Amino acid sequence: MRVKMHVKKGDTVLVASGKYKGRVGKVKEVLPKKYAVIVEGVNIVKKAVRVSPKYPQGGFIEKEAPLHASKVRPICPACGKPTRVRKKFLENGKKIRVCAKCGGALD
Amino acid sequence: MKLSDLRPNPGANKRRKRVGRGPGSGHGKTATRGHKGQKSRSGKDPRRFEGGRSTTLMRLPKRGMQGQVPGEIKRPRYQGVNLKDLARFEGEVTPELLVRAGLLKKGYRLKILGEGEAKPLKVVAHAFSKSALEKLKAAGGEPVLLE
Amino acid sequence: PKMKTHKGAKKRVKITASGKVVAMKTGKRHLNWQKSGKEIRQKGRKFVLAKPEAERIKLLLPYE
Amino acid sequence: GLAMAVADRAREGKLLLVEAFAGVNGKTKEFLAWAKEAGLDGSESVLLVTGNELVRRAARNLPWVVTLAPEGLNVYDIVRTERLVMDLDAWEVFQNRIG
RNA sequence: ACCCGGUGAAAUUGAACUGGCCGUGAAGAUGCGGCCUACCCGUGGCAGGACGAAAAGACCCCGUGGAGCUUUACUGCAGCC
RNA sequence: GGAUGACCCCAGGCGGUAGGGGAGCGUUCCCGAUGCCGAUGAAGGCCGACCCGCGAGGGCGGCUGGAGGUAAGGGAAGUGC
RNA sequence: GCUGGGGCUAGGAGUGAAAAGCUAACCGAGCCCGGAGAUAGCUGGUUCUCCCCGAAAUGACUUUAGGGUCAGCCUCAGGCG
RNA sequence: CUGUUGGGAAGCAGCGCCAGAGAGGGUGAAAGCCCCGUAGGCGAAAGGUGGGGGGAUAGGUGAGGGUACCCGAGUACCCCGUGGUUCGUGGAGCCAUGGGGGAAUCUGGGCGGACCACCGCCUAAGGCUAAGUACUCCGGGUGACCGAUAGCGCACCAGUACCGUGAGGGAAAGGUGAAAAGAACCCCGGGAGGGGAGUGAAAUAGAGCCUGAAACCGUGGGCUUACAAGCAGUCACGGCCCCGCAGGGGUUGUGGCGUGCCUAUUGAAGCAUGAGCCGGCGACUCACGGUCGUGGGCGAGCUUAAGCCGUUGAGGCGGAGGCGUAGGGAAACCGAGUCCGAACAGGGCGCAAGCGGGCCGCGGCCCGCAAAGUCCGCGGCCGUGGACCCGAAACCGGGC
RNA sequence: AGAUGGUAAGGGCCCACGGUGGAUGCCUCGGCACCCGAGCCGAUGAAGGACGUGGCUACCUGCGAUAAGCCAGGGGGAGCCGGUAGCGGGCGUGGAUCCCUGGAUGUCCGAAUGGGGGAACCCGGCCGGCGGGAACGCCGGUCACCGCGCGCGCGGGGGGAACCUGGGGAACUGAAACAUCUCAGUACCCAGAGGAGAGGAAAGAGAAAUCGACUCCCUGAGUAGCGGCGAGCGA
Repeated sequence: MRVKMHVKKGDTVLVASGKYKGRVGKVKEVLPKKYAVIVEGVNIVKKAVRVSPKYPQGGFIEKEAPLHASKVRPICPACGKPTRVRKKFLENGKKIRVCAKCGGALD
Repeated sequence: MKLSDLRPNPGANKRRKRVGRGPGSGHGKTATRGHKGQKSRSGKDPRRFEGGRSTTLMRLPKRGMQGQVPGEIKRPRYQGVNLKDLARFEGEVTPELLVRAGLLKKGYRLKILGEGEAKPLKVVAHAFSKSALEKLKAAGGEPVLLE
Repeated sequence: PKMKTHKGAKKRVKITASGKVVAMKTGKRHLNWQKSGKEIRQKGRKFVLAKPEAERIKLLLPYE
Repeated sequence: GLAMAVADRAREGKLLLVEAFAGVNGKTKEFLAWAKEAGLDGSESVLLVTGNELVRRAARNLPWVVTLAPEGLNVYDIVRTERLVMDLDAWEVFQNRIG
């Protein structure tokens, strides 16, 4: 019954900790089974590839390593500030995620 | 007075005697059991057993009534209390008021007894000894006798 | 589980008020002609058991 | 022990009885306020004994507070804590326990 | 069997720097005493010794141990009268 | 002697198996702990000719180790080969 | 006579041209699991440190005799002096 | 949130904030406030439950008079054989019943421990009946529970591998890192492996992967050794190496001295037992009673048990009961005495209470201190259990 | 005439560095214990299996010839097509994967039940369908036995860790031997019950002018008694 994730692809998030403490990016990808996220231009790693059709001359390729989802903080499109998610029951009355200083929707 | 102060007096808690745990201890190897023979073994009742010889107890003979099935006979029973024990009371004394005081055990018919000074007191009792009766009927006590 | 009183003791011994263990003299259950009246008379008396053994019998009676 | 536990503490002017609880109506900051005004800054640790549900709720989540209904008073929770703080209404049941 | 290349076990094993005699010691000593003797390390051989290995002696006795068997031992039961 | 474990002086005892007794050491775990030590490095490991203790041990230092550890005083045991 | 295949008889029971033979490589009573941690008056083993003291291998009885009960001898606490 | 050290901050520092939430766990390390949560609160169309609420239905209900119709049969009852009960033939009832005999319908029958008589109790030979009780495959919560030789046999693809014809037996085996970034490419090589390069905070974290002890095997260095006699050490002196600059460390030439450890024994170096070595596992426990001792609580008194309430690591209530307050006697009994006895001899077994100091006109009786006793804690020992651990030969049951 | 040094085939001790090995510490997807909750399943075919099932599939999981799945209701809101990456292809805010509920499908064996049988194989009767279909084969339905009722209905059958009742029922051992006794109505076998079971409205208790079903706990009480009056048993 679903791993609870506060983030989605591809809302834009801050990186609150680690070696990219402060960096900002759109979630490319979410991996609940791992409870981790892929964020653009974040967690880049030098991966060795063997000479093959596609990558002839082999060598190295870069990739975005996953970040433990706890490490990531959504940016709300109203403040421009990273914030905790909150929930608001519309009227509709579907549920959406909303900013925790502004009440701006996060979708 | 906090937790680190709470301490039991000298000898209120004492170490166990742990045997079979190395030479320096005491106490090692044989474990205070000496060498060989049942008693050193794991495992006979020394209150009674005496070696195959006819025990000290079993040579003594039996005395008096052992009772038989269907067993014990319900008769009334009498506990005595001594005049001296009647000391703390004022006015009237019953068996009831004696029990709830811890002098006369429950389901026991009350019999006043000699030892002590008769108090000029109404004492209601199932029985009186001789020198109890006299003593009371002489300090101005009032020996009601019930059944 | 709680000790059981030894009935074999209970039935041929009484612990006194001061803690001694008292029993019937042995020696007159039969073969009694040809015994003096001195003998018989005395064997009719309750006696006190040597201390070594009084203590044992006292542990068979834990509820006296 | 209850007796002697409270005795010791009182013998140290660490015991403090209160008539009631100012404006504490459940909220933890509400209790803070009051405790400050009473000489309770959390430099010392408190066994706070009251049958007042609301006051206990306010004091509860404090680290330096151990809360307790008065029928729950006990030597350990006293000895653990540096400062005993009780109701009159708790102080009564306490004396009644030791009668 | 031995030599060279290849593969490579075993029970045993307190630890060992493990000689002879004559004594001695729990009464049959490489290990104590005194003498004698003896440079260090192996390889093939022999079996006197290490009270050598193996199997907590099968004989012997001991246990108020066990089992199979027997009978006019005891006490029961099946069965038959 | 002092005034009660504080130390000093003096005298005497102090081989030891079964065994009795007494005082300690260390291991796990609990209270202490919403604490304290901890990446400027836990536990654990390898050193040491250093310090303390009669001793079991305990420190301190260096190397390793990389995430735990756990005091004074007490409590309880799957407690020392 | 030997033999393949198919069958039947089992634990105090089978089977046995009789050896107490055979009954799944040890049959004077198969194996397995359980009662079960049977019982073992016997053998072995019993794990840290310091301090004080310190035995016995006798007697009585004992289906006892390499085991026990009591006595003697050890030790600790209190009391007597 | 910000700075700061760091591969990484949650560490340290600055200033803040939430708290009915500072239980716990994650996140690169040590986070109330980042993440999952936690306090507090909300929730089912469907199926299940529904001992609580309500509704219905079944069902249910008097008095006298008279009559003597009915009131559970191979029964009751007696005898014979047994079983159940504390009851082992016992004075042996009661309850059940294999055998033989064999009633009555309330003026009937059974029972109150042989039998009898009174006085009482109860209505056999038809049946149903919740709850309080037991257990734990299953779910959840919590541990002065374990932490991979532990804990279930199994943390792992285990009732598996494997063993046995079968019943049945039954293992071993967990860990790179924060992230695979799992080491492209080159060099020796058939490969395996390795050297560079590269990744990484760390690569004696490189997958045969955390820590990486010891036995054990190598390499290199120092000292030493080929006329020497040994439980291998110790003492002394000496030489060489090392650390330092009256001293240490390493080694050992010579001299003195010297019969392994354990066990079992009158006695062991013993040619008596056990041990190849190292590591890990391995044996005086627990419960309920008992008896001393002991630390406390209270003391002619002391204490509750099961339960109930409360709590959710809070305690309280519960006096039923037990032990103590009196003993002696087989017992009736009597009782500071009592038993034996003719005794008002004699004897057995029992019975005497503290220490004060004071007020007062000698103890009046206070008051303290101590104690009978008892309750809990602790420890020594004893009983009952496997009772310190390991081991039989065997016996019995059910299966193969 | 004399004396003293180097030499090490090898060995010894020490120091350093490794190999081997997997202790120790730390860890925990696991276990243990207690408490609470919950408690039957089955001919409408269980429990437990066999064989199958994926585009590529050894195993495990899930599923059943509709086969990692079919239909619906409810939850839920960005991912997803199990543990699995990859080859090679798809789905999802006209709300997928996933979870809950109901339903559908559910081969063959298994109480197994049409009959047989060496479990997962084999062979049939009757009615209906399929094929050119008479022979042949396949699909669908149906067919055991027993107990009750008036041929037709309804029940039974098997399983379940312990727990329960009943019908049977040891021995080791204890008695320091042993036969009465003990261990024990225990172990175990069997039958039955169920979420409990048993018991249960007095032909009771037994001495109180008493009590008032049964169960269960504390006490009574190691009392009364029982007993080679032994060991011990014990209301």
